[PDB]
Amino acid sequence: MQKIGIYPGTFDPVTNGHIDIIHRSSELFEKLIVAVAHSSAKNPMFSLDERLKMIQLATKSFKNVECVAFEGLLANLAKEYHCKVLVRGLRVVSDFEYELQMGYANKSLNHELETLYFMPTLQNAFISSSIVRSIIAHKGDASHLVPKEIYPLISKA
Amino acid sequence: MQKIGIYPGTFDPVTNGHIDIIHRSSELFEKLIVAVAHSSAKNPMFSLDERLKMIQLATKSFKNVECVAFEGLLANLAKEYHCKVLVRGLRVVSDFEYELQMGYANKSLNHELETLYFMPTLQNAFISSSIVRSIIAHKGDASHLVPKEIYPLISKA
Amino acid sequence: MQKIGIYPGTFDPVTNGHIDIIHRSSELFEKLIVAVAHSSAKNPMFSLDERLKMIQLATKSFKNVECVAFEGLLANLAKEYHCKVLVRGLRVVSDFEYELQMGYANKSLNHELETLYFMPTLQNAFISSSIVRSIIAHKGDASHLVPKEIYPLISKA
Amino acid sequence: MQKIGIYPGTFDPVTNGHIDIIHRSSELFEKLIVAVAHSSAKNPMFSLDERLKMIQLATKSFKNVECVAFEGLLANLAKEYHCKVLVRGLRVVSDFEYELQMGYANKSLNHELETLYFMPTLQNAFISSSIVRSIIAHKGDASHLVPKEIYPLISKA
Amino acid sequence: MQKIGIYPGTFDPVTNGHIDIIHRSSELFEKLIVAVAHSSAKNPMFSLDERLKMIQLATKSFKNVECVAFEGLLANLAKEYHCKVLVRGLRVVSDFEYELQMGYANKSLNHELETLYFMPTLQNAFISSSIVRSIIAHKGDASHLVPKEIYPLISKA
Amino acid sequence: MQKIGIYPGTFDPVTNGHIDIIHRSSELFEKLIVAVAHSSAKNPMFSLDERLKMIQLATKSFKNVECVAFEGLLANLAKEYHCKVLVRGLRVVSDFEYELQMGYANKSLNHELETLYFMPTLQNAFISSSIVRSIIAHKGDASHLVPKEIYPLISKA
Ligand SMILES: CC(C)(COP(=O)(O)O)[C@@H](O)C(=O)NCCC(=O)NCCS
Ligand SMILES: CC(C)(COP(=O)(O)O)[C@@H](O)C(=O)NCCC(=O)NCCS
Ligand SMILES: CC(C)(COP(=O)(O)O)[C@@H](O)C(=O)NCCC(=O)NCCS
Repeated sequence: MQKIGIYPGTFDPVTNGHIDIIHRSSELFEKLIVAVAHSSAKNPMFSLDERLKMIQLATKSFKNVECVAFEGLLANLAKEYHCKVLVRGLRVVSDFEYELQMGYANKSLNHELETLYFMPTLQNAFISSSIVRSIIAHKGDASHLVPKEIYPLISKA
Repeated sequence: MQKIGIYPGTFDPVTNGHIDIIHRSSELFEKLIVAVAHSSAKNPMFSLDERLKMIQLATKSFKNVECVAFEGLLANLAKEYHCKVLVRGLRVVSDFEYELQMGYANKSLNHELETLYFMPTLQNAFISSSIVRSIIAHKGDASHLVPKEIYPLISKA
Repeated sequence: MQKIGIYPGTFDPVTNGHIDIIHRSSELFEKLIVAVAHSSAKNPMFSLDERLKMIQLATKSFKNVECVAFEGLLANLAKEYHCKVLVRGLRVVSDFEYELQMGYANKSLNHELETLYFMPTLQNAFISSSIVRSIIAHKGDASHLVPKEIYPLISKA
Repeated sequence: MQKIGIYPGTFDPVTNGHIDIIHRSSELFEKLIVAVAHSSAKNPMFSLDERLKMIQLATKSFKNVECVAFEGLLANLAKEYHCKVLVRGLRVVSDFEYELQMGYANKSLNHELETLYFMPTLQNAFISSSIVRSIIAHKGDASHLVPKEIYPLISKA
Repeated sequence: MQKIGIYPGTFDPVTNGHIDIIHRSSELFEKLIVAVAHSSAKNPMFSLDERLKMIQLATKSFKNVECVAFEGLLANLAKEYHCKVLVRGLRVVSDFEYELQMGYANKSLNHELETLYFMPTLQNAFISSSIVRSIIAHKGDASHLVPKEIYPLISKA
Repeated sequence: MQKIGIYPGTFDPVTNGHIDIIHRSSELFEKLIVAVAHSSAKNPMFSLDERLKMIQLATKSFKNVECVAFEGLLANLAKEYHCKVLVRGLRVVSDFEYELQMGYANKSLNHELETLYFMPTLQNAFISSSIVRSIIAHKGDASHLVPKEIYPLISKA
């Protein structure tokens, strides 16, 4: 169970909230895979290449964290890594019942596959990607909400 | 972080939902402490001594699980165990925002103390101790909702 | 299924919201049983006998409606009436997830027993017995919130 | 009231959850109309023709259930059938207040028109069309979630 | 603080609910600016020109209310008016946590900028723009839900 | 409307969240009445006299703020002050729908009486008196959650 975890996400963009979750989850698992979704259904603000580079840059200081691009079925991705744990983040604005529904769907597709929920720190408890995209989209200062080493990337495009 | 986890609760009484959380959370920590709080102010149906003895019997098969009854603040109890991770369960009828608040209250009181959330099995996602207490008080069949090694007792007193 | 419906409740006291549900649900079943639960553990403001007598008077105009007071599990009461359908009301302040849970708890206890939900009228969508008890305890005007054929009583004791 | 009910939906696709609701509702009403919406505002995964054929196939075993295509105002559709009852389904992931708002909107447009809520069985309480579309879209196995007689249709396109 | 308030919105279209909020808020502030957003992200049913004319017509009877078109960052707009108060409306169907998140985001961008929540009247508590657009889109009667002096405009296009 | 505001509460005890609401709401009204309700039926931890004396000391710096203890219906108390605006606070764990209901209940009882909602500061958005009472009862450090001018007292009795 504790050998490997997968943290799936659009990471559009990576926020301080996401970094808290990568931090706490990487401490518990011998290896954390951060799986960067295509999300085409959602038309993301940042391209996969941008979103992979932001999260790879934001996570250089974690040695057991690997970033992969992924466009498939999470249940299948976990099986190919022999992964028994999906990492998810919970925040004030979470659709909690939707999160539970997703945990039971993923476990129906892969009977080994459990879901574990982490919280960001209190200062980040009201951060959501959607806020950050709104503040970016409206040419506001998002620099307090995202790791400083990726702000140069987001602020542009 | 992986050395010790604390699963705190009133456990009035321990249900099958609680057992799924102990099962799953115990696989992630070298040692799991099940911490049964007096919870005087609540007016628990079962004495603190009955509740400890019920969970003690229901967990006897889990070799790295230890049960303790405590009178104080949970945040101080974790500091005494050098415990950095609280374990909580998430269910359909959880008060999700109150769990978040209690997570941050526990952090503000012990700055090393994160909260992590597991889910019970889908069959048990609809169990609450509060349902279980109604059925017990109206002298109904709760056999299907609690571990059988305790039902000798709740069914009686 | 259409032979008999049971509308269970504490009815402490019966409100205009409850009357809309009895009105609408009684049109769908050949016979509707209004089942007033003791609900000891709750600490109802009105005695079980006062609550039965209030709903009895408030429903006397509905010819296929019958009121009964019961001490036991609702699921067993429905089995005694060969009743397959529980009637419940949905309001703005309903605990929607708890209603769902209680529906499935009632099913797990009596495998023939579905729960169906009606709505009160829009004017009454904002009434709860809990509001009504606050107004009564602070000796205020609840006349607008309950059927007048009971207000002789609640207003007094 | 009990003569006819209408069960409106996109049915994109029909799930085991929808079949539970058609089952329980068809038992209460002398006739159930299943009204298959265009939903163009939502760009449905399956075409009206597919969605009409799936639900007509999934409901052959109910003799008092008719399927019609419909692109209009539910309030007007109910009036043309002299229908006094809209059937809706409630699940763990429901927007409960939105469901109430829709019941009062439909009753404002047609003062005869009441809304009644059914639950699916517990095994189906976490099924939603949106889950099923996600699992389909991601080339996952949705066969446990939809009636077997329509899986051949969905799995393709 | 009490000198000026800003009431931002898409107003797609202006509802009786919005007029209640403009009414109560204009009584508290020496001046209310109603800021009509582009909302392009949302593809609004009515054009900015329509939405500015509806709200300017619906508010002629309030002498301290000004309507402006606005496409920017609310935090910056408030600073240019030296405004310390964002007016927002709360209804049964509100995403309450999202409203709180937006209040803290706007205050992070402008440390002077507080958010104040008004309620519409009870008769309007279930009105939402989204309902009104649905009833319009479905060629239903929305005349009970929007000020009569703007119905001629909406009903057309 | 701007002449007088009433901020009603149990204030058991007054917290830093409450102080932010008094601070912000007092800037908007010529005079703010902090109305401490007996709330017998609740079983407040602090006597009505202790609660008045705590808020009295915590507000002594606010020159237009006056504290009063009352036994009756709030709606009648506002009528006695010729008060048209109730002030309430909104927090992460607020029961948002119950606040709305109580707003409309207060209106139906006093037809001139609107309710307005403020937010505390982000640091205090996660405080509830209920958290504070748990910490006090388990004899823990609540110093960080209440105004220090009261902590002489709560910490003791
Ligand atoms: C008992 C519990 C873990 C909650 O458990 P429950 O939800 O099973 O009742 C919580 O109330 C607790 O920690 N109680 C011990 C005393 C304490 O620390 N209270 C302050 C909480 S911030
Ligand atoms: C009284 C009620 C119908 C709920 O009614 P209420 O919401 O009006 O209090 C429910 O508590 C009930 O069924 N009580 C009787 C005993 C019972 O069956 N309890 C177990 C519920 S699964
Ligand atoms: C005390 C309160 C303001 C709510 O405050 P709280 O949420 O801090 O307990 C409310 O219960 C109240 O107004 N109580 C006084 C009596 C009353 O008017 N009750 C009827 C409410 S419609």
